[PDB]
Amino acid sequence: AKKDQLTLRGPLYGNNRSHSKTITRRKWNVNLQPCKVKTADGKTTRILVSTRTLRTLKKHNRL
Amino acid sequence: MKVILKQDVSNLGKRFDVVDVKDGYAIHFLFPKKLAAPLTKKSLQDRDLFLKKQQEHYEINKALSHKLKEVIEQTELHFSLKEHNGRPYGSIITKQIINQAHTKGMALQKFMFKDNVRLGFGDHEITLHIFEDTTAVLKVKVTPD
RNA sequence: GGGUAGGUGGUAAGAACCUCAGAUCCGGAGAUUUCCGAAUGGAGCAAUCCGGUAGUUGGAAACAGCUAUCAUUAAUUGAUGAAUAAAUAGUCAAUUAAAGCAAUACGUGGUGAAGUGAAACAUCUCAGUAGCCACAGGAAAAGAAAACGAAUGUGAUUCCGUGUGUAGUGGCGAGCGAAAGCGGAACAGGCCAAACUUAUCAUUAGAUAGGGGUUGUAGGGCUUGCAAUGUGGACUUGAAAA
RNA sequence: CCUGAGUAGCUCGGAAAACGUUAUUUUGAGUGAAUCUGCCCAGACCAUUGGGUAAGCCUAAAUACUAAUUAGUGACCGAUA
RNA sequence: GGAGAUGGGGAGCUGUAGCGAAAGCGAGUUUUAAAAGAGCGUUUGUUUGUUAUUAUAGACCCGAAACGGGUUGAGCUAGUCAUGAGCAGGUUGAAGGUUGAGUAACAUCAACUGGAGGACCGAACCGACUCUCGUUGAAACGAUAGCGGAUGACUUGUGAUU
RNA sequence: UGGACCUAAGCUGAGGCUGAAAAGCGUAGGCGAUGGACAACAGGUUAAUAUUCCUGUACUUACAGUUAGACUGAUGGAGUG
RNA sequence: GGACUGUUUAACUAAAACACAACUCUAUGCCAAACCGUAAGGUGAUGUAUAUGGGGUGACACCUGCCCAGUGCUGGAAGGU
RNA sequence: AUCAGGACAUUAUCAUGUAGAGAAUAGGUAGGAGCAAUCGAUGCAAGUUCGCUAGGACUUGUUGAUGCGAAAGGUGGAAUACUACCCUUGGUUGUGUGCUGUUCUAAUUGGUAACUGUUAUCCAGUUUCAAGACAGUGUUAGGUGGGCAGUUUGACUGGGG
RNA sequence: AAGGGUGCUUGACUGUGAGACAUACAGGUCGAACAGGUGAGAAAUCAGGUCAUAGUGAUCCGGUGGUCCAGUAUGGAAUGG
Repeated sequence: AKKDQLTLRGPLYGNNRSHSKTITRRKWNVNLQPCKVKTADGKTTRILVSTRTLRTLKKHNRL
Repeated sequence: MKVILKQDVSNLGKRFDVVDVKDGYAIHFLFPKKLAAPLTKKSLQDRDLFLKKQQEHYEINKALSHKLKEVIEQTELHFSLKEHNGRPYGSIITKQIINQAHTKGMALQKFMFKDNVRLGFGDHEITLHIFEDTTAVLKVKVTPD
């Protein structure tokens, strides 16, 4: 689905309220962006990365 | 994800110290020539080790630069082009010279060639700014046919 | 093995049979088990066709009989290996897995309606109802205090009554329903990474395999001693017995 | 020397909790502490006081049900059932 | 424990003093300055069996168009797609081109080719425009008699989709 | 009339892409006549069918050997169809 | 009355309805504009403004008067919000 | 990332203030009756700036011991220098910032073109090209939005509305 | 006279309240009498809005002042009654 290529995190599906507080079925999609990685033994093409994982890989030097 | 430059000076001189403010990918992680190491050591205790590492990198950079200059100015590059009865119809791209360098046993990376693509036939000479103080000049002959 | 004198499943009296030199039947243990069917060589319109290979045989050969092999995916391994020199990707080869079906019963996770009521209805209610998907199990999940809680209180968790319809929550409307404690069934706590160190990674590994270690009646790593000669398991197969 | 970091809290909406979002746990987006004199809890919050040591993993035990096999049973109906 | 009464297990519930929302007080409480007044008080039992009623569970029962989720559906039929077949028979003789006159060249006219037309009549075929008949018919849509189209936006078969 | 010979619309789909899940899309690929290619006619028989049984007359594509002759030649390219 | 060849409410009804060539207007310069979905992907379109989508009318002859007050649509950047 | 200008602000920088009078160019808190002197006068051109339309804080080319009418002389509701505090305006070294316009790609997009996988309209990798911090995507919060969802549309009525 | 004007002022009080009124309820009507402390007038006694019968909508919810009130381990605060 619309999930990143590094970890598994299902999109959020729940209920949203209006100005009159009307229950509606609403969706939140995880923040994913295409990013290029470089590491040993191939696996260097573009993948989908979540910003939450993006910061961690940025500080942990996952390239 | 360090805060110190790694052996390549950026835009108008900043000294080799802990000064590179981290926007995250602006130019620090944009350049793949930067450090990837923990932070607890890289405050003051690993500073002397980093100075020794920078000196080693500087000396090997000078040695390799001189070697590449020597082997380039002794062995000029050659290719061939298809000619429009005297007018250059073939095209030459930096990919070809990168391939030639890689085949000749001296790989040149993708992060130092910033020149425009070459368009023309005949003998060409280009001074490539691969290095700031010890840059090289390459001569290429393309056979017209 | 028990194991006997008639038996050969039923519309079939029969006919033809055999039989106490121990059948049949019954219970185990196997073999056999056409084809389809997750279906697995390709397809197919289900029980069909066309097939590839490695051999065997008749034949001069084609051809025709007899066998077994021939899906995809994931992991591991080896080799070839373009853009791109190299390496990859990819390709080929070999090994291992579930792959599927079903008990309308559960359990877990995810997705996710309605009408009913408020004699109206949108907040709400039924309701995370039904339903849909995935998973494994015969039980599952939950489980070891960042627990509770306001007392010199207890010391994994799960389930049953009580607490109790309490304190409360809700266009404070309909409605909704505790948290401890008690009486109880049952009641085992363990295992990792880190500092610290040893051998192996061109030993820059920041990884691999070891000693150690599972923390608040604080404890471990560290320097430095005396001891202790064991017990129970969340636990190995051998041997016998019941 | 050490005690589990893009970690907890926090902001914008939520979900689970008697619970309609309120202490408590969690996240779709952002955020960025602590080092044992620590840190968390004690239905906002502080001081005081008391309790506790997570952010890695596992755990049969009581409990729900018999599609199915065996032996027995029914103040169960007796072929418009 | 014959899945038995029962025995054990006193955890809790009623009444035993109440007043109120409460700090608390107490045969008094609260309202009040009140010892003023007023209110509530001033113990009058518990457990079962039973009947009826009431409360939720479908709750005397039958009844709808309802609503939501899932599922089969292009062979009826609508449209489309690729691909065959067919249109009898009879009519008309366009444009265009040719020749000649003609005109400076054109144009125009007379004769010829020519068979074209969402041109005509009219079987097959397609559809159904009308009267009668039938309306528990032979038929859950028909029958005689006529009707229109009937060479094109013509009909239809095959297989496929939505 | 067909298949082992070939496709049109179409169908499926390794990979791969998208998508809460199931799943949807789609490439090489493989199927898919209503068509194309493709070699049989006359007569007779049976209660019953028949260019399939028989009689006469035929032909084709195949395999091997043999004779004779020649340089032949695709999983590719062109014409054809 | 409508231009007609025609589409028709199977199984009550064929037109003064629709349709049509045509006329008029708006929008659209390539990942066109639009549309399906959610998304991949797909038509438009293996198209390029003499074209397409949408709106309105409906051979041909001749005309289509006024008004942007209100609504819409576009432009607008000063000022209030 | 980078380039430039403007701003919103200010450290520091000096200038900057006339009702009538005071013989004068007076904004409010003060010790206060002396001090300016190579922290080199007066006179000579006047300027940075103020500009009221009259001059001022400072000064250089010159200057060499002059004095200060603004201590003291006296004045006004505010009275003088040396100096501690603070108001209006103009600049103003300096930074924090976004905003306006941009330059570049190396993030990123592509249904630009090419090579290989693969002798494949897809797809994978690579290169190229056009773009390029934008678009798209995620969230939050706006504006618009009968395309769609859910509902509502009272009662008496000497038939109904 | 319940009217006219004159004068003191402001009972157009606080806490109530037996007893009655008429009624499903919500309610609504008068009111003896007492306590405090008042105004009037010497006192008498009157004054619990007018000569009376019309001259308003509960219950939430949210808000203001004060409160002998509570204060999630303690204090406050916060949050409340």
